[PDB]
Amino acid sequence: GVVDILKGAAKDIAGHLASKVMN
Repeated sequence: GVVDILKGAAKDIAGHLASKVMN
């Protein structure tokens, strides 16, 4: 599943920004 973390880590950044906006 380590492969999911490498590509997911980046994609997570994009989804993270949305969080800040939601706050």
